[PDB]
Amino acid sequence: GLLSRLRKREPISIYDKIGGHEAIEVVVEDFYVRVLADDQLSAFFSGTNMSRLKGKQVEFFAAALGGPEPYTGAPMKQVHQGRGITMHHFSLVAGHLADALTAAGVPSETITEILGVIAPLAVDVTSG
Ligand code: HEM
Ligand SMILES: [C-]#N
Repeated sequence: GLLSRLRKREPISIYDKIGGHEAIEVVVEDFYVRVLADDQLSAFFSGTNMSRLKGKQVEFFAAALGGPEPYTGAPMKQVHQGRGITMHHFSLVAGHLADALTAAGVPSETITEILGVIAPLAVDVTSG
C-alpha cells in the first residue's frame, strides 16, 4: 500500500498521487460516459459489455499508472487490431480521458504525465 511503500523509500506512483483505486474507478466511469456520448466513437462499442469493459479498463489504467491491481484482460494489440481505429479516434478517446481527469480535479501537469504513459499505446490500438 502507499504507506508500506513509503516506509521502504519507494517513490509515489501516479496511481497513488491521484487517489488510487477509487480515483481510477470514478475517472473510468466518467470517461465512458464521455466516449459513448461522442458520435464519432459510440459505434465502436456497439454490443460491447460495458460493465465488463469498465472493469478491465479500471484494472488496465491502475496497472499502467503504478497500482497493485491485476490486469485480467487481453493484450492491447490483439483486442483493438482490425477495428478500423485511426489516430483521430485514438486522440478523441485520449481527449475524453483528459476531460475526465480534469473533471476529477487532477492537476493538469499530472494529466499530461498520464497521457505520456498512454499515448505510446496508440501503436497497438490503431491500424490507421
Ligand atoms: C487510449 C488507449 C486505450 C486503452 C488503454 C484501451 C484499453 C482497453 C481495454 C483494457 C479493453 C478491454 C480488453 C478486454 O476485454 O480484454 C479494451 C477494449 C476495447 N477498446 Fe480500447 N483502449 C484504448 C483505446 C481505444 C480506442 C481509441 C477505441 C476506439 C476508438 C477503443 C475501442 C475498444 C473496443 C471496441 C474494445 C472491445 C470491446 C468489446 O470486446 O466489445 N479502444 N480497450
Ligand atoms: C477501449 N476502451
